[PDB]
Amino acid sequence: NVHLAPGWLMQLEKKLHSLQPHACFRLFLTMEINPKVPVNLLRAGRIFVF
Amino acid sequence: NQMSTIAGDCLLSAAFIAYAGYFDQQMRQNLFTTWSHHLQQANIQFRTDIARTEYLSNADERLRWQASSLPADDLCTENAIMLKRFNRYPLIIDPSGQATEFIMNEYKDRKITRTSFLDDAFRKNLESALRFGNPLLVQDVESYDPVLNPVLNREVRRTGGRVLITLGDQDIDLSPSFVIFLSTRDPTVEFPPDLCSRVTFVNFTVTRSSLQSQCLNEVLKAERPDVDEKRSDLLKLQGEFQLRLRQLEKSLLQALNEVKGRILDDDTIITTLENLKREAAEVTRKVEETDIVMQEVETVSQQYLPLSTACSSIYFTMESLKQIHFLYQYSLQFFLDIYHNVLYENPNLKGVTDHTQRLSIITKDLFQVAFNRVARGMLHQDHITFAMLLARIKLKGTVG
Amino acid sequence: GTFNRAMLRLIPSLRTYAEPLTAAMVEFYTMSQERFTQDTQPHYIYSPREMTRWVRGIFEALRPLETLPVEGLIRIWAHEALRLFQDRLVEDEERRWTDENIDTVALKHFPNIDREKAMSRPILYSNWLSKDYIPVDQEELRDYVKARLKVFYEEELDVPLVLFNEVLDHVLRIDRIFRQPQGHLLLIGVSGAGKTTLSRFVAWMNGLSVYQIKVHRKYTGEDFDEDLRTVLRRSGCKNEKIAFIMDESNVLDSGFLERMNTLLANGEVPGLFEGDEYATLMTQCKEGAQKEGLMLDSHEELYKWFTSQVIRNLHVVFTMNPSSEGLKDRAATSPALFNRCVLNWFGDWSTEALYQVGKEFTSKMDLEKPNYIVPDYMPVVYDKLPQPPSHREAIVNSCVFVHQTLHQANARLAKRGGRTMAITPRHYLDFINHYANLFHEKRSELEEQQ
Amino acid sequence: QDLKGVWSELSKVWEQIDQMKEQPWVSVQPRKLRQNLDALLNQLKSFPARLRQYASYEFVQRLLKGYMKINMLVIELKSEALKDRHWKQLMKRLHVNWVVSELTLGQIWDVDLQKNEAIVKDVLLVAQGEMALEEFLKQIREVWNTYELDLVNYQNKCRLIRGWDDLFNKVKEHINSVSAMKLSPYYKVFEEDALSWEDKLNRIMALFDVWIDVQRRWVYLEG
Ligand SMILES: Nc1ncnc2c1ncn2[C@@H]1O[C@H](COP(=O)(O)OP(=O)(O)O)[C@@H](O)[C@H]1O
Repeated sequence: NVHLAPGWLMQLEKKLHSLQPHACFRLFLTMEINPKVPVNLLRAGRIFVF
Repeated sequence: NQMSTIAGDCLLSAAFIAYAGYFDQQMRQNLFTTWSHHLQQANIQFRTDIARTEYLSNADERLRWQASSLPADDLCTENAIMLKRFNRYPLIIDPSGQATEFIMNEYKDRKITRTSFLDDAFRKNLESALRFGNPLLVQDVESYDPVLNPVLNREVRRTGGRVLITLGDQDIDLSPSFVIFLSTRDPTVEFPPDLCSRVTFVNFTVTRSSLQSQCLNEVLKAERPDVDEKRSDLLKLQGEFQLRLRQLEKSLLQALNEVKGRILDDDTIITTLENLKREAAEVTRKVEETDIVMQEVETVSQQYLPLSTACSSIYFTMESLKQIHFLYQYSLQFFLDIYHNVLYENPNLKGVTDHTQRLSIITKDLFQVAFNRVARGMLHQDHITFAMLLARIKLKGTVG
Repeated sequence: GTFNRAMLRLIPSLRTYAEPLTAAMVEFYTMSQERFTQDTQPHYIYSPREMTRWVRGIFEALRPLETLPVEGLIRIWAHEALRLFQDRLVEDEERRWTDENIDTVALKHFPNIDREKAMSRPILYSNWLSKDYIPVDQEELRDYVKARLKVFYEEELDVPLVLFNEVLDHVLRIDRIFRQPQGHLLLIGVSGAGKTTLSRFVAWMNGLSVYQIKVHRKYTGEDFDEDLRTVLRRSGCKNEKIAFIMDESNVLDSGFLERMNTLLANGEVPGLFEGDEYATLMTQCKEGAQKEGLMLDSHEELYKWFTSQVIRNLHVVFTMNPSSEGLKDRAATSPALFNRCVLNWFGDWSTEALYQVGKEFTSKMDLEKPNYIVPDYMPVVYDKLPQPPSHREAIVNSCVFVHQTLHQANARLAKRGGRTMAITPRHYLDFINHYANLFHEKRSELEEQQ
Repeated sequence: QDLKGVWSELSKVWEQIDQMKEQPWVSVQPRKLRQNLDALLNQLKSFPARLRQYASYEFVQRLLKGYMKINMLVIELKSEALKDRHWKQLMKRLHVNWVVSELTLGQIWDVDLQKNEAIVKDVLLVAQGEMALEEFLKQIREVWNTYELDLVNYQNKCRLIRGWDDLFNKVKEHINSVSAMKLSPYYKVFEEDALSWEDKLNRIMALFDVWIDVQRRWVYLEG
């Protein structure tokens, strides 16, 4: 339900960009299609429409 | 002979550095051709094959830039060159965001800090940077704060033993190590003429011609390594190979002076003179075999031109998909990952050695992979639309 | 006609010329009004106000001069006509039309005069080379302004300035506006053309101190009021002339313009000095009046004296970029900018200006080439280029062509609708500096290799 | 005969140059030096063409030319930003015995500033950076030795502290400024004073962070 937190989504994207995960880290953002989602977050993720 | 042409070469290079920063790659090339045509028509001597990226920078700096996460593209190398030889503080327009990371990595040894005009603490960060010396990268120049006008104008007054710069109402000092890079993540934006005059724009946006050239270079590197090596040897033919020859001459001079009459005692220096002779003969052979290699790499590039055009068309279709639905925001990095999967890690390409057949397989798999990656993140009603767009792209690409 | 018959009484030799003079003035005013309207440009307004200034300018020129020939009177008439009508013009075609029509009207209404002596191309007047407002040769003016530029560099601020004919004329225009009560000046031109530097230089000549506010984010109207209070105090109470210089950066805020408009119009702004500020203003104003030689005790009379001093001592200089659409906005939010401020337009850096700037800046560079052979046809972009040109001239011509190529490329991109970035003379100076640095560096590298 | 005449003519110029070079460096005014050098060049340009052909005349003319060229270097060296440590560094780099009371234009002019210009420019950039940091430190000292707590009466019970936002903003600004100065390349000289002022500012911040809470709770509980 990450769409419930629009600004926190942008903050999460900012944290993700300046970071070096482990070779198997995988962040999943289950979400509902909504215009509230940041454009940068959409650009920085592998979208899966369900 | 080089003395006979240095004036025109420097004229063209300085014009390219000063102007031609904001323009895309095609407009930069058009302007450079216009200036070269004028200089030729005015009987001003200039080198006919001036490569800007290797006349304004050398191999050590380019290797450092690549190590600092600068994409290996002609446009990006030219932009990095303009970011090095700048008289006015540059303004970086990078929607992708790679150039900010490039600057961060390049000046990390100088303790560069990142700030934005939107942040209210921008004034204090700028004051500290100016007063102490660490470089500053200011972001979001669309909201440019006019306190930076004296900084951009270099209005420094030296009273007593202080080099002051009146930042707003204050009179803070200036440190010699200070340097500021404005930045923008928005390509489409209008700037005031004063701001345009006080900064040198460094445009990092990817256009149709830019992406076509980048993809052509990548396919040439991946599928025709010999052609890519011959193309790079043409570029290394000016500057780099000559510098290697001068380094060999310096080594010979150092070794020759070292012998205390051992020029005949050991009879081993002749190995060094023959090695230098062979290397110089290699350089001369490559220099004389320049037109042939030019035409050869031109034909080989023409082989993959439809593939590069298809790549550019596919990426800009992906970009324009944002109008269909708000979820359809795809990045240049996304398309480049698709292209990496198409070129390398391709199961269909295994066991295939014919170059034309490999090109056909790559061209087919490009569309296949593009659809498989995009349509997964699309509503089922848009699958047919995207397939139709890709079909139109393929129909444009095919011959016959 | 009555104003002229009054003004020509200073020189008894010309009394029969009052009617031809007023006929020519009215005729040229009518043709200028018809040809240039508000449709083409926002500031192309012409009114009897222009003709009154014309009469006042001719009267001021004639006031100290003991006697003039008819050709000298026509020269003064033409110079004031230019300074009133040609100065505001934007397009070189309009400037050429006005310049031609001035000679046409002068010759039509004044026969039996020498055209060469009455009107010449470098028609310039200045009081720097003599006690009076007599015409000065442009070479002598160039030498004088070069010397004063050297002095201004040693003193005040060091702002290098190439002295071509356009800048030489703009200096005279700014001086003419400055030596005038309530002589607020409005300079419109592209950034980097030297609007602020020229105003500072002329203000340094005339003894005017220069006050520029440092606009920024969070620069509140209260801060603007404080700056206005300081400049008004210095100008009125202390009888210190101030050349207030405001760019379009700090004109952007709407709250600033109202106060600036009121100050331009009335010489004073109401509500700026109130309470303790008004008490202190009166305290210092009484001392200033006593120092000047006036004994005023009533607060209203003291404030009237303060307003008169601000009128006679403050010269606001406005500079903005040549944005006609943005210039329309300034007219709506500030009619003083168009009624009191004398608009000046020198946005374009001509090809001659570019050539001179390139030639002076590319003088340390070793561009001489004895074996350089001039082509049969050369793409001459600077029409006054000496021929057969040398390598220096060819290089500077190529630099001028590079700047013009940038202009053409930006024009084409604007035609296609794409985003276009302004090409300012700051770009040209940057290009020349890059050329100098890169030429020196590469020559050093090649000499070291040799 | 011509050599004797040119020597006699050049004797006045050489005596003037010696008078210049004997000036104490403290009293040397570089602008007046520039004006007098221009006057000397003008005087030399009036020499007869028969004397101008000799090599000594050209040598003296080129000497005056380079003498004018390094006048900018004299402007920069005369700046008060230069300290005893920087003068000692110049000693070490130029291998000279310049005594502080015995600095003279003759010494700085015997040393070839036309050849060690890179070294002098480096030391002057260092001096500018150090002066910027030291003047920041002086500004901090002045601000925090002038600052006073704004006390206002509270219901005639006591004088409570006001301007909490301004005081905390100043403390945060100075703490961040010191932290950013630790990143400066000229930080190592002022490391001790920077540490002392960081300690002072941190103590102030902790003290007033506790104080604002104490005052707020006491006001509420009194009410
Ligand atoms: N004709 C010129 N010769 C030399 N420098 C010039 C000339 N015109 C402009 N400049 C340069 O312009 C800069 C000052 O710009 P400024 O006059 O403040 O701009 P603006 O006209 O936009 O207010 C200086 O670097 C100055 O050398």
